[PDB]
Amino acid sequence: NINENNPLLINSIKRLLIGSLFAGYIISNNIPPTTIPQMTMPYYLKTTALIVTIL
Amino acid sequence: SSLPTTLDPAEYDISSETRKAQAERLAIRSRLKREYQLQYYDPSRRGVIEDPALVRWTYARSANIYPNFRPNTKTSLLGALFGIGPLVFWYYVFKTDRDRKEKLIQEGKLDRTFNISY
Amino acid sequence: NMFSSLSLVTLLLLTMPIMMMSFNTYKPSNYPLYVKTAISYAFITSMIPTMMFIH
Amino acid sequence: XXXXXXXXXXXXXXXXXXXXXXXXXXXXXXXXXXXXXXXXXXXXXXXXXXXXXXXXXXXXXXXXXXXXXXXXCQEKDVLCMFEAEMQWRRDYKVDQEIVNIIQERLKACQQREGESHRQNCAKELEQFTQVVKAYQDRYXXXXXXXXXXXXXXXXXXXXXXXXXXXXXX
Amino acid sequence: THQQKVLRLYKRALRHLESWCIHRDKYRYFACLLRARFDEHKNEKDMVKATQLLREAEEEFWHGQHPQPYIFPESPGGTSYERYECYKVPEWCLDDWHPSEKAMYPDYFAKREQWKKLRRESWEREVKQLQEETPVGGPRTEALPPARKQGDLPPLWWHIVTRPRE
Amino acid sequence: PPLTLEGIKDRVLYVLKLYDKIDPEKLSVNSHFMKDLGLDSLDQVEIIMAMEDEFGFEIPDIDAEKLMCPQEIVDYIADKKDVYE
Amino acid sequence: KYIIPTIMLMPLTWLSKNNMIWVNSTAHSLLISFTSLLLMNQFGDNSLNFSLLFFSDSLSTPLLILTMWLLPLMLMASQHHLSKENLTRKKLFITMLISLQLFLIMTFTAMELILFYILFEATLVPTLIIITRWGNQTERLNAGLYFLFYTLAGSLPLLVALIYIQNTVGSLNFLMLQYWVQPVHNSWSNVFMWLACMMAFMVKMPLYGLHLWLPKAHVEAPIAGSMVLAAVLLKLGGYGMLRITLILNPMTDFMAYPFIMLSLWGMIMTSSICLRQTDLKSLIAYSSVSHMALVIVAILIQTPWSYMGATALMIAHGLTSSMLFCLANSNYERIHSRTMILARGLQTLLPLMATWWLLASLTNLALPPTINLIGELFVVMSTFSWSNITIILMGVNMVITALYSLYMLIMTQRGKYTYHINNISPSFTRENALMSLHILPLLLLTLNPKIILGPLY
Amino acid sequence: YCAHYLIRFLKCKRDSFPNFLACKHERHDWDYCEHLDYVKRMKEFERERRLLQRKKRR
Repeated sequence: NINENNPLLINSIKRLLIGSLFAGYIISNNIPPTTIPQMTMPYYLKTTALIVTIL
Repeated sequence: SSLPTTLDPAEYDISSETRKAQAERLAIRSRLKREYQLQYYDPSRRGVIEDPALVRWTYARSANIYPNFRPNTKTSLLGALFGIGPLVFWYYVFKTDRDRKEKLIQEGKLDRTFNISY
Repeated sequence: NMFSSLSLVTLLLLTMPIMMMSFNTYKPSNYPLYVKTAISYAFITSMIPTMMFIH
Repeated sequence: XXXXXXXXXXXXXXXXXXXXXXXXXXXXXXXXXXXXXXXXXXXXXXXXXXXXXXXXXXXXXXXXXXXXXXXXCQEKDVLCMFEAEMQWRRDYKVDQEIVNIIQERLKACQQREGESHRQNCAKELEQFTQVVKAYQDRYXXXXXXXXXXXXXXXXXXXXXXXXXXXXXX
Repeated sequence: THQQKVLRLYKRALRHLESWCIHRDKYRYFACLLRARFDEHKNEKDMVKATQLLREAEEEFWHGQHPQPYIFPESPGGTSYERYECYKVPEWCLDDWHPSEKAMYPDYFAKREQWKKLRRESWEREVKQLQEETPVGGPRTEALPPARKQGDLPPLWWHIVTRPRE
Repeated sequence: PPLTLEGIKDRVLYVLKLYDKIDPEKLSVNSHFMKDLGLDSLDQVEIIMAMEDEFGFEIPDIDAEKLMCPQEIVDYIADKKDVYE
Repeated sequence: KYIIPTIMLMPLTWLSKNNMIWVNSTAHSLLISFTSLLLMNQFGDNSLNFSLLFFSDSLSTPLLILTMWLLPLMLMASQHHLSKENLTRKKLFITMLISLQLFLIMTFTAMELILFYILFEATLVPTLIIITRWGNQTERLNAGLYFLFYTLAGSLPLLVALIYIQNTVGSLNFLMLQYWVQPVHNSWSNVFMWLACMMAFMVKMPLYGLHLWLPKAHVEAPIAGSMVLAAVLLKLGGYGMLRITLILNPMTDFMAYPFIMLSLWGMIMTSSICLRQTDLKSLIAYSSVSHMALVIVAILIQTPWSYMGATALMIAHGLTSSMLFCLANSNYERIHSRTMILARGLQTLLPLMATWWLLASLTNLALPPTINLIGELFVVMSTFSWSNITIILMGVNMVITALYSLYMLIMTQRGKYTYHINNISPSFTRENALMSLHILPLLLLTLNPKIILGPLY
Repeated sequence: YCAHYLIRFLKCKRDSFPNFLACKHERHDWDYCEHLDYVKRMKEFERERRLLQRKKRR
């Protein structure tokens, strides 16, 4: 069984890696928002979303 | 539709009289195969062969309309209930919708303000 | 004014291989590379009017 | 021009107060692409305008007015009704496109305000309700396919219903 | 064909075991457990009990029957490239090549003329050889191999001896 | 990847020798698994499953009865995969 | 200007030598089709008048152009067929197609109800001879007998209807004269007056009942898949429904209400049967019932939107279904049996034809706006103003229109063709020409079909 | 609802500044009044709960 590295595969995915790591830092930061509800319930709603993925 | 488990290793006779009948299946199969084999491997053929099994298959659906159905039984009347039935079904659907609409135009206006269409 | 002019270019660039598909110019093996090069410059001509929108 | 409503005045002026970086990249490209192919296309349009020189006049739309209405012409006659049927059909083709102009006025109302849209305007939505309601009750919209004789019956049906309501109240 | 019924059930049991297990070392452990089941009962001759065990073998096989079976490579039917990456141009299309275009690669055209000449000349001998081997009326299920193969050419080859590949 | 006639004789022999059911001196190339090598009825299906998984698993039950000799099994695997021109 | 060039096409075939024939019949019809597109497209405020009533004018007829477009297209398809037959019979046959097109020019141009009807029935006799002779299949006589049994029993009631109306109110003749129209008061004597005018165009415009007229004419085809385009012209030949409903009876349309309902099941149940059937021509024949049922639903509503959709659909079906019959012709000329299961496999033998299969099948569905979407979408939007529940019935039809096209594709996409030794040669120059001359006018009508869907548009 | 602090964030966005990320002071001021507005809605729910408790006792 052989799995070789291709010059076409590396240059395609590496440029997508910039797009996958730097998407929310550019797009959602520059786009105009309308009413943010992030204020109420830090231990019951805000932290629970990240903790569910950990659990 | 199959009712119990998927039928493949279930319900079979243990090498009884069915073995003589199963050997007869290959005898007729090869009889139709050998005449197919002789009319295939020649370079001077050029053309699609008949195969009478598929010719009679088309004849079973396209023809056999009036040679069949000469005893018009109660099952045909049950098929007629699925025939005329649905056509008379919508008569009490569209009219009830129309009499709902037409009465709303005359008394207690329900017409749209921006309706330039039709 | 340039926002309206450059917006249709993205629609035009993608249709150019379709318009030059039936014979047109003798290009074997280069045609799959022609699709890649057409979209690459279509990305640049789409990045500029989005910067106009954020502005 | 004239028939189109349009915006009153366009605002916007460059500020550039916060940060330096590389100024405005969009404005830098705006000056760059103005001479790149926007100036070349303007020069080509001027060259095509100069090459025109002599041009045909073309007397535009023909008039043809009145010629007696179908309501004035009493009793059925093929010689009299024919010109009346053409007059009603010409008006119906115009009245179709009158709605289309006010339809595009409402299209301009949506864009030229954007954020407000429903809260502002107030005139274009009111003008739309004044014309469409008049178009719905008088110019077919319920009388199926277009016919001049059917329109006179439709006008009489609306008049008889209005007279019965006015006399009672 | 009772011997075939045991083999087909055992072949299905091995290829269905890999779908349930995850690792290769666990696959070897359960296979030896299956070898402890079938080899112990096949040693003694049974007339009624052997068919009774085979009908009982339907159970356990049906209790664990569908976890989506691992038909990973190019297998007949099932899943994952059954009859795929196939242009498969037949020999019938290889005869209708247009002039001023068939001249390109002349070695393929010159060889195919010799193959067609070999088939046309041997067909009369193949019809006699194939027509000779007959039990009475119709064949008894099976192909006809060459008996008196002096020169060469079996009775019935072109599609069988001329596959497109893959 | 391309497959050769020498490759089919090398891959099948290495898979058969690694099975440990039969000795390397007992089975070479032409010694049949049915009588000469010394393999059971359950072993015939086990050797066929192991040889298929190593190269390209496309062995039907109908061809499993015909597959008894390793020289014939290497030829049947080459015929189905269309190997060696 | 359209009288005596088609009549001058008649001595052309007889006078020309045996080596030519086909070269003259096609070339001296393509330039005639050019003049139809040159002159007839002009319109004023309303309907014009080209001449005194021998052949009148156009009101909402770009459908005349379609017949002129099929004037050489039938001669294109019947090239492999009638190649081994007698040279005198070739001259006899082309004149019979010309005579069909001669009366078809007359029927669309003449704005009468009396002159129209007798030349509407003058298309029946040439088609009868074209079906009952050169028919490749047995029992073609049933396709001939029922052709005149279903049509004439419904159309002869027009003689007792049309003459009755002109005896009471002026004369039907000039049509633009006929605006002396009195509203029908809905009486029991007027019940059969409406029915007799409709039943004549309930046969050629196939409903659910009395629809067996169509598939028998297609299965027992006149010529392979070549003269079927004339039977497509007979489907759109029931355009008198556009004129009768508008002029003769506008008030009483309470009797139209059951006929829409009868054609509503002539949408679903006519598409259900067109799923299992073995004959490839019959899979076009039963699909042609449903697409022409759309018009019968539309016209009887009488809303201005339905007329826009109907007139588009008459032109849409005339170039899409006929194109599908040309694909059925190309398969039948090689295999010589129209079995769908037997003829299986494209791209392995026919690579270029497979793209033409797509541009003809997918047009049954609502593609990027060709004329079929423009035809269908206006009708569906017209049925909602009639009643809200219609789209539930119409939506099922939208699913089975995909079961028309893709099922025709999949049963030809399956690459096998093991038994087939024939179909060695891919396609002739005239064979691919039929695929182009049917689809490229549909592709040109994507841009601006203003001069297609035009009853006051 | 806030308007006064929210317009300042739009005023920061009114100026170009390529690759916009360094404007947090206007965003924090907009979030400060929004948290106060959320607290005012929470106090209104608390006052409604306090009024319901007094009504249940009497």
